[PDB]
Amino acid sequence: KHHHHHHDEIISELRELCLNYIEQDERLSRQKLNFLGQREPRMVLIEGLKLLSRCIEIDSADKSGCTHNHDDKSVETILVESGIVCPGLPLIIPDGYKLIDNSLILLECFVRSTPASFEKKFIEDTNKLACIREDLAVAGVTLVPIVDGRCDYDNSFMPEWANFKFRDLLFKLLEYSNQDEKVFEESEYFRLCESLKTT
Amino acid sequence: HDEIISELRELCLNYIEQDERLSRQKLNFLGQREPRMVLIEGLKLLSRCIEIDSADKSGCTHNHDDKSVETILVESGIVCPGLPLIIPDGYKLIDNSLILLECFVRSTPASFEKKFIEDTNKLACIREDLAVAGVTLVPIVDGRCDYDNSFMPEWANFKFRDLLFKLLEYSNQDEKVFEESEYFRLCES
Ligand SMILES: O=C(O)/C(O)=C/C(=O)C1(Cc2ccc(Cl)cc2)CCN(Cc2ccccc2)CC1
Ligand SMILES: [Cl-]
Ligand SMILES: [Cl-]
Ligand SMILES: [Mn+2]
Ligand SMILES: [Mn+2]
Ligand code: NA
Ligand code: NA
Repeated sequence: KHHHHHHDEIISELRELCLNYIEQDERLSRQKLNFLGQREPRMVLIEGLKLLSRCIEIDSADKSGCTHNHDDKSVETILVESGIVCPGLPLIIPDGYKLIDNSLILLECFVRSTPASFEKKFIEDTNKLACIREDLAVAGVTLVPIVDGRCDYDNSFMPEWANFKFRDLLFKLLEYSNQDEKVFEESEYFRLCESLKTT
Repeated sequence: HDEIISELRELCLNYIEQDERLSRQKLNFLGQREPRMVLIEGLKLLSRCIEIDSADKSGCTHNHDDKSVETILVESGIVCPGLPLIIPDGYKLIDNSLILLECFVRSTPASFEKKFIEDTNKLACIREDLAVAGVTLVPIVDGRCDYDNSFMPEWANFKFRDLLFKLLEYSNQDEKVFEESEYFRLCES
């Protein structure tokens, strides 16, 4: 009834935003539910950040004409599920993928907030996909690699204002959580932990 | 994780002697599902074992219900207003002497000495208040260097701690992914 705007209300507002202002796309159902079920501040924070990330990844997949990698399949798994074997193959989990004929589109997306880190991340993700172009070619597959670098957190599943307010509340939860942890590290419980070093 | 919590519960149930003073904290421990809470209640359960041994060795009543000093006195008909809020690991009123006990575990000499002085000061700060009310404080500080206790076999005490430590390890390893991952950038953004 009376809003005092402390951490429990911060968590409750994040849940309202999640429920009522993030589009009801079925690919988001599992992470929304994961988020809504968290009770510990640090865990609300973490799954909240992951929910936001998932909105951006799926947004990228849709705009890039790719299938979003819902279950975090590896490239090997994606291949093996279509009857194609590539056995010497490093671990790569793409944000998106699409096998058309003999062509395998693979998508990496990211958000960076400065030009220097934008460019650095773009190079890293590009090299990441490139290093398996040859193996795929051996197995008869043409790699079509896509790196979608973004400069902000905008996405089609949340209105701009809600996206901003969701991030704003996550930041306030982070501040609370950090203070909660500092207070914990001054408690006897933390001392008893330290002592558990007996092992 | 489930296996870890499941192993911890079996130890709690089968290899901690059934002294009834431990029953409540065992039940508190057994109802925890969340890792951070399992760890805290597990450490409290080990602490209760040590405290009860200490009380039994000091001719004191273990403070099972977390009574305050103020409460302990009232129950014996003694009124002492203004007392700061202190909850002792143990107590006993004999004649006009109130034995108060503080127990602790520390695993280095440096941390041992620091805690010993802290609990000593903690009790000392109400000596005058009690004397005004006609009560002589008998303050006991009992420092332990490990979690050894009369309620558990040494092998079970070690396994219990080993499991709690693995829980703590997993949590530190998790927070090192929130540290190095895309979700970190977002949070520091
Ligand atoms: O450092 C210690 O050895 C120690 O015995 C600590 C405690 O008893 C407190 C923490 C605690 C430690 C162990 C257990 Cl089993 C339960 C609680 C903290 C001090 N107290 C804090 C407090 C003060 C006033 C009112 C309530 C709580 C009580 C709980
Ligand atoms: Cl498609
Ligand atoms: Cl804005
Ligand atoms: Mn205590
Ligand atoms: Mn104590
Ligand atoms: Na499409
Ligand atoms: Na805005």
